[PDB]
Amino acid sequence: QVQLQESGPGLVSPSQTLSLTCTVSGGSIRNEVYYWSWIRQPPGKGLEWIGYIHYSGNTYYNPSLKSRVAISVDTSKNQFSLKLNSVTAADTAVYYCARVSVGGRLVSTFDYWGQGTLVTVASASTKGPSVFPLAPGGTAALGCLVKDYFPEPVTVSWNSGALTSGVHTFPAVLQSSGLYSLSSVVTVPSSSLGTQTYICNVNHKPSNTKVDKR
Amino acid sequence: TNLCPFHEVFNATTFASVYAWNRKRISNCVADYSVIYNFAPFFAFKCYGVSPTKLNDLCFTNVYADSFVIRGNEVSQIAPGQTGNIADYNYKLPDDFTGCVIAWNSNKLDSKPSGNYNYLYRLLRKSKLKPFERDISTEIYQAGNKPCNGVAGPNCYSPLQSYGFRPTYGVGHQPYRVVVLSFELLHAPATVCGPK
Amino acid sequence: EFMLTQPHSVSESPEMTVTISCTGSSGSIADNYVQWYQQRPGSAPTTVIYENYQRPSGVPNRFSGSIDSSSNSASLTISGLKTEDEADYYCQSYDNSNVAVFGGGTQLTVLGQPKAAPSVTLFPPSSEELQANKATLVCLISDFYPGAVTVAWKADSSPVKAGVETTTPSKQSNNKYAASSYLSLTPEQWKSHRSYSCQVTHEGSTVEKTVAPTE
Repeated sequence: QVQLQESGPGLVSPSQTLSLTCTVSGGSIRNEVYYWSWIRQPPGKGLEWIGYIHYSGNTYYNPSLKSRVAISVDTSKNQFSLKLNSVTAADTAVYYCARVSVGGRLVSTFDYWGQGTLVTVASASTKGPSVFPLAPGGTAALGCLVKDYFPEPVTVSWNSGALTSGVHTFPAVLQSSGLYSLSSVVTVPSSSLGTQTYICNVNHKPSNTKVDKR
Repeated sequence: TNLCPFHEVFNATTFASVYAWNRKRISNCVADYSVIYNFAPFFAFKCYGVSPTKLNDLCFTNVYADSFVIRGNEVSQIAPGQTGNIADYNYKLPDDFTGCVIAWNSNKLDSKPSGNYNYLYRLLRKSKLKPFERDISTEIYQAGNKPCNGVAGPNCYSPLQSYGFRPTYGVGHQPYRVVVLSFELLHAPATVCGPK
Repeated sequence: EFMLTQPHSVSESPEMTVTISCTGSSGSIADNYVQWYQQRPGSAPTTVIYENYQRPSGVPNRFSGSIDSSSNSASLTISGLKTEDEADYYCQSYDNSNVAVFGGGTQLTVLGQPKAAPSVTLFPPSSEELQANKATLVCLISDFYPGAVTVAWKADSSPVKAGVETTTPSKQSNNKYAASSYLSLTPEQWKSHRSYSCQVTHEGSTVEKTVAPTE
């Protein structure tokens, strides 16, 4: 099917150029849907349209962001990139890329969206995260503690996507030191305390760090 | 030896309508067709009688550049042997046509938020247009047996109809600038040859 | 500009009729199509109604849209509200200059949801963290409907008001909330106490753990 996925630096220093690349699978940037848009959404706020680009170089940007937004199309790789120069503190948002249908009478139908990525705009000494195991009725519960990570996007998928039953990802908190902390526990039966190794898997994309621990 | 003004034909700011399409005669210059590819990916680049890969190697007698803006759903009508409103009443290509039909989207230049009524087309007429025939008539066309005498009666309509051309329209309704290059391939003389 | 305006929040009992307003501050809402997208907490928006009267495959018949040109506004009526429909809804239109404009979002709340009880759980510090001369208690809260849950700690002889980070409760995938409390302290202070108790203050009742640092 048609799937879109965002990519790019998860953290950009202030006053720099925010660059994100959206890779489209199952459909090229061609006569298919004629439009490919970018939509951002700050945490706790509504959607905000950035702009869409046509395969013939036609660009339509937001009036409030006309000076900074610059979108480019690369049909050879089926990827269209967004360049947002001169970033500010209010630019922290989850940037989505979605196709827009133009085959009808008028423009409509934001049909397929992407998963989005949270790109922060703060230069806060981006160190790496750390993991800590949590020691453990017919069922039990235990997990792994994650601390000292500035970029919010983190994944704690257990067993590379296996044993998803009872898995809960509690929201992170902003500590006084400026770092976040994550705690993800999985509900497991008490009979399986001796088998089914609880190897918790973490993946920090902005720092390319993958750690595993029981 | 000098470069032909193909760029000046393509990059024209104000294009003519399909019922009054402009005509430019290219002669006494180096026909370097490589400058055409400097624009955005075209919606239609169909060539007839010649190959688009080796246009710079052939030599042509007369090179006519026809420029007109049409609707996106009507781009397929500009081709040898088609039939439609634009093909019959606005622009008729001959059956033995030799050239390329170059069309690209121009929604950012030829559209306006409040509508762009500068471009018009002929809705109906008495008979079909001959190949390469231009009709700039604006007299009221009569449809019934009774004479209209130049008024908009019950069965009297204007010959021309205006395009909408709003940017929010679909891809089939957006404006498309079409450049039809007519090539008289070395019939009697050899005048306009490519880069050698 | 074509800034659409939506109500900030709306609530109604289930199986009833709920209408979401979408008013245009300028221009005309009839000149361009109006689309409605459903964005659940922690997910990507999904098209619900497009072309103002068309519904794609897979969307239940509970969603239907209409246009009111007499008031230059649109409305999204919901027939038979249920729990799975509690999400954010944005009405989207287009300005005459090819500018796509989204609404402010309407927070739908299912009032007919029953009460819930929090699931308090506490985990002791890890061996590596204790070897690193540090400690951080992790008290987890989940499965509570009212978002007014506060945290508290005890030292079995006096309350604890040290460095404690409390997570802001947010909606889960199942219309419920979750919370967490992190208490960091030195391992000496952790071992020099009889017992700690993460006191979770719910509406009326309270649940604690009373975990002793003795192994």
